[PDB]
Amino acid sequence: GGIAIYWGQNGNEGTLTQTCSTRKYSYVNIAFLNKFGNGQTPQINLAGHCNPAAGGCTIVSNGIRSCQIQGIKVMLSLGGGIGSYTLASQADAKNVADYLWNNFLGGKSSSRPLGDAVLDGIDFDIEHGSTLYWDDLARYLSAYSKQGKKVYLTAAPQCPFPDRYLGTALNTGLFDYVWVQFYNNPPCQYSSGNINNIINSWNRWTTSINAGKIFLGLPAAPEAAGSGYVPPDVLISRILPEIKKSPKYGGVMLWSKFYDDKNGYSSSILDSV
Ligand SMILES: CC(=O)N[C@H]1[C@H](O[C@H]2[C@@H](O)[C@@H](NC(C)=O)[C@H](O[C@H]3[C@H](O)[C@H]4N=C(N(C)C)O[C@H]4[C@@H]3CO)O[C@@H]2CO)O[C@H](CO)[C@@H](O)[C@H]1O
Repeated sequence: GGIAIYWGQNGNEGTLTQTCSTRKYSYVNIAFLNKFGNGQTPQINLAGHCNPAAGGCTIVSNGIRSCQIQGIKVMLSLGGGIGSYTLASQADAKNVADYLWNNFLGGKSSSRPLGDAVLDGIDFDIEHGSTLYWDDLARYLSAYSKQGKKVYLTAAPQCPFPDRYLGTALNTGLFDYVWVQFYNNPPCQYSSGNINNIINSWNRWTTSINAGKIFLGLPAAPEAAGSGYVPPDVLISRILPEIKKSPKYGGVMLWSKFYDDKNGYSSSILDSV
């Protein structure tokens, strides 16, 4: 399979263009559109990469195009660990979908935050807030595909199944790729010498939801997460040989570009994925 990487949350991790040029990644998720819903003006946060005011982040379209030209799919990730995002009603789900269509997808807007490039899809990293309406938001985004160009839908649920926030949305069967976060969650992550919890969880995910492909999401360095880091050798010798048996296996997902560079994680596992 391939590696999905998240980019955006550390100004020192390189440009989107550089990130794609590594040839290590097949999917790039831009993190994050962390404020939206409830009448708020949506706002993108890309840490020190750029300031979205006055079109300061439109420069990112150069990288988006550069990635796409190389066959890499680029998604805008909603949510994250920090943010006041939520959906207040089904109407809010519709307003948000329309805003996303016009500002990041095939629609039209005078103030597209990342410029004129058209992103491949939308990634859902909903970690707190409202548990309602994410399925409607997925439906409304998916309907825009009917205009001709596919809007990919991807999701980053946490490993305990089912996910309190994304369970219903994942049940719609609309998601193309689901990179489950097998960390920061004791009952379903790796712990020294024990791979049972992670495998058992992987089995639940791959047999329970209908999505195109499911990915094993991991922290790329011990600093990238509170818990659940898996040393490369253990992944390669014990985990991959098992999870690759599933026909739904798509690859591995890592948080994040910054930590991957520091720890050389994808460099170590690339050919085994
Ligand atoms: C306020 C804001 O939007 N951003 C902050 C930025 O917050 C980052 C960091 O706290 C990240 N922490 C680490 C260790 O990288 C944090 O990463 C979370 C992420 O939200 C979750 N989603 C995933 N996926 C795999 C999808 O994984 C987890 C990881 C933890 O593993 O994300 C927050 C933003 O949500 O912090 C910077 C630097 O301090 C600050 O400038 C500002 O940019």
